[PDB]
Amino acid sequence: STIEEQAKTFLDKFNHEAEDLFYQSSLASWNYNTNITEENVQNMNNAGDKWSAFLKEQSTLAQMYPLQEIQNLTVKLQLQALQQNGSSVLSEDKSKRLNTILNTMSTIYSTGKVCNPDNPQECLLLEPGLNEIMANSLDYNERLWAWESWRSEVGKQLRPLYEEYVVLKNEMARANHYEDYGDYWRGDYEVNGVDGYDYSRGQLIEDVEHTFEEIKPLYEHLHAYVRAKLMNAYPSYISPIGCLPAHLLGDMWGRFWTNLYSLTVPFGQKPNIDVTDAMVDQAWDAQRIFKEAEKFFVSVGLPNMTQGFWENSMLTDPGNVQKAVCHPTAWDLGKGDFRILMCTKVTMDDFLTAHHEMGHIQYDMAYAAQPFLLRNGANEGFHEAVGEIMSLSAATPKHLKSIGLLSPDFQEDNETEINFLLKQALTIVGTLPFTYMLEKWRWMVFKGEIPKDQWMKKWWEMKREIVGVVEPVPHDETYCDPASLFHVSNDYSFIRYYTRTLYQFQFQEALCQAAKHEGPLHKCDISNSTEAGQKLFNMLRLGKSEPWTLALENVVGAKNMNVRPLLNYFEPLFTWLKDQNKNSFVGWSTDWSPYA
Amino acid sequence: GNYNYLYRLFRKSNLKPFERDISTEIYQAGSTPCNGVEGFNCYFPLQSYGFQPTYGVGYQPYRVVVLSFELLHAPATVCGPKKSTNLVKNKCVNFNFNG
Ligand SMILES: *[C@@H]1O[C@H](CO)[C@@H](O)[C@H](O)[C@H]1NC(C)=O
Ligand SMILES: *[C@@H]1O[C@H](CO)[C@@H](O)[C@H](O)[C@H]1NC(C)=O
Ligand SMILES: *[C@@H]1O[C@H](CO)[C@@H](O)[C@H](O)[C@H]1NC(C)=O
Ligand SMILES: *[C@@H]1O[C@H](CO)[C@@H](O)[C@H](O)[C@H]1NC(C)=O
Ligand SMILES: *[C@@H]1O[C@H](CO)[C@@H](O)[C@H](O)[C@H]1NC(C)=O
Ligand SMILES: *[C@@H]1O[C@H](CO)[C@@H](O)[C@H](O)[C@H]1NC(C)=O
Repeated sequence: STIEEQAKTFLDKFNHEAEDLFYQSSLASWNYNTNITEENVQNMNNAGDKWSAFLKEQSTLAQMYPLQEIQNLTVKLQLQALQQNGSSVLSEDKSKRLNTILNTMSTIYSTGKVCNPDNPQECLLLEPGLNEIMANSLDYNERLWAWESWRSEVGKQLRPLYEEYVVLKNEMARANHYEDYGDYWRGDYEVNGVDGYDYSRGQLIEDVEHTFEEIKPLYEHLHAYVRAKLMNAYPSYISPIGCLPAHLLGDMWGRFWTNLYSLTVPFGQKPNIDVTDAMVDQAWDAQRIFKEAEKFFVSVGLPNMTQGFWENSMLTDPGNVQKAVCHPTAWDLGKGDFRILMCTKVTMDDFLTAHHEMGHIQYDMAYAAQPFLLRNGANEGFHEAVGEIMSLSAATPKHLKSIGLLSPDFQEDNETEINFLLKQALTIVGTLPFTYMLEKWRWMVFKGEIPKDQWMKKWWEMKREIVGVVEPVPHDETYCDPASLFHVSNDYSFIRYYTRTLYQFQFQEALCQAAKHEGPLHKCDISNSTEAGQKLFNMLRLGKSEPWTLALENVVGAKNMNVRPLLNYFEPLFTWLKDQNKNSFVGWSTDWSPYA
Repeated sequence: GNYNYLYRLFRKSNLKPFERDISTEIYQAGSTPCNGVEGFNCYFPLQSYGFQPTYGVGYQPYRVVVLSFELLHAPATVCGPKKSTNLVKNKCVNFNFNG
């Protein structure tokens, strides 16, 4: 009869058929991931093509129902999600060219092998051959060689491809009634139709700058301390007044600073909180690790894992005969099937990763009651944030003592808390200027603020201004230095890490206030608190049905992303860094003073 | 995937108690006539289930048997099994033989 009832029946048919097709596609992807064989690749490709064609046909049917004659918020949200053209609005030639460009960039990044000139008989893949060198080497010219050679090969291959990519994506976005591709990415956080809780695409950039202005003093102090320590490690390369050399940050691109903990440790003399040896002595299997994580989640009041999770997940490396992807990934296959694919080792990192992925599984389980097209996070930040809060809570010494992994007579003094907070800052705080600079640069590229001949001159200028990292040697326009990273080369949004980082500490403060913890924020554990789990599950059950602003009001009581919980988390470390930087100079100069 | 189990997804009106609907006519959700072809606003009302052994407990197949008990003026013949106490003789007992 009415338009709304027609849309409701169409959405019911879409949900029912899409859930089964999504299950078949997800199962094919799972079978490929746990068993890398050519028939599994073919089945995955067939299922993906069926899924994409079905989404195209359903979007084509969905557009025939006008949005303004529907008043129900959930129905309008699902219709808005379904009615997006995607690449369909673009011409078939340009769509095929864009798909070919994306596939060839994926192959170039995945199968990119670079090695030293004069020794070309065998070469190393970036995933283990170069990651270990970047994370563990102490030699200046070796790291410089690896960094420059990989950016030379990858950038020189990808620069025309990226030039075509920006034009095609901008054309598709303007064909989809967006200002640019950056506006298309920012449309994920757009809330329309809710009184008071509306959020605009233009507000996101302003909020990111407003938060980053408060991030800047803490990052300046951390950068000064890391600069002083790297000056101790490398005597002549680093200048007291200039930026840090790019190839010395402990990772390939500068994404994380967590590999500099050994060089920049405050108190090396004091012991660490490593619990690896305790699990090795007691012979802790990966099954025991996941059971302890499940015990943590039932302690806070969340539901425990299903029988199908334990039966169908692969939590151990299969063997030599069977090949599998080693990256830990939580799979929501659909229809209540939740699995974790992780090659779990007996390490602290794998244990925290197990908590993070089980948090992903809990988030997936919570919105199972919702309709299929609303089975996602309210934004991209929440989905990662709910895993990161478990990663925060599990790493505390109180949690390790509670589960028996740490000695009950371990002395928790201020020095161990300072070095632990510094490690957490290197992992968490250090990625924020890099993320903000990369997203702002990509937004300016899509918007047309930066012409194609001036991409790199601005980019390094941004990196000196924001990240405080100087190029070793100047790069011309033949290089494509951003696209060496996995997310940007494969058409992925990058602001999710920034939003995840702020939401992580906001959720942490909310749950610790719920759990009535009375001490420092970093000393807080959310185990044994039913009310904190209930407060979390109230937001978790909503999924994408409600706006992220309303969900944030439900958890932290604020209508916008906030930077104050992060500063509160690192406040002892902030005071310690302010004390330690009296002799040294906080801040950097954008000039070429160290090396160029 | 076991697609041998079907369920009705759309009907114009709710079913009456103890009603079976085995009609396979195209459901008309819109003003336009379906004309017997599944196109726009016209869907087939019977949809298949896709039972798999790796499913969650809320999606696994459950066999349901509903027993309906009614009493009508006809002689009731489906009776429960009246238990029989062993027979004791030569003592003053309370006997109940076939009512
Ligand atoms: C993996 O694939 C091989 C190749 O067909 C097959 O023999 C084996 O049974 C598969 N293993 C699993 C666990 O699916
Ligand atoms: C929107 O539709 C759903 C079912 O599609 C219904 O359960 C919900 O109550 C509706 N909301 C309003 C405000 O009518
Ligand atoms: C999708 O594309 C078609 C044809 O280009 C257009 O008529 C329609 O308005 C588009 N839908 C949206 C939501 O932009
Ligand atoms: C989850 O918890 C319930 C009750 O707390 C228990 O009966 C069930 O066995 C648990 N699930 C698993 C897979 O152990
Ligand atoms: C730890 O506390 C002691 C005692 O107050 C103090 O002397 C020391 O400087 C503190 N260390 C740090 C790193 O704050
Ligand atoms: C939380 O509850 C578990 C189960 O009762 C218990 O073993 C653990 O000690 C509790 N945590 C603390 C910090 O007491």
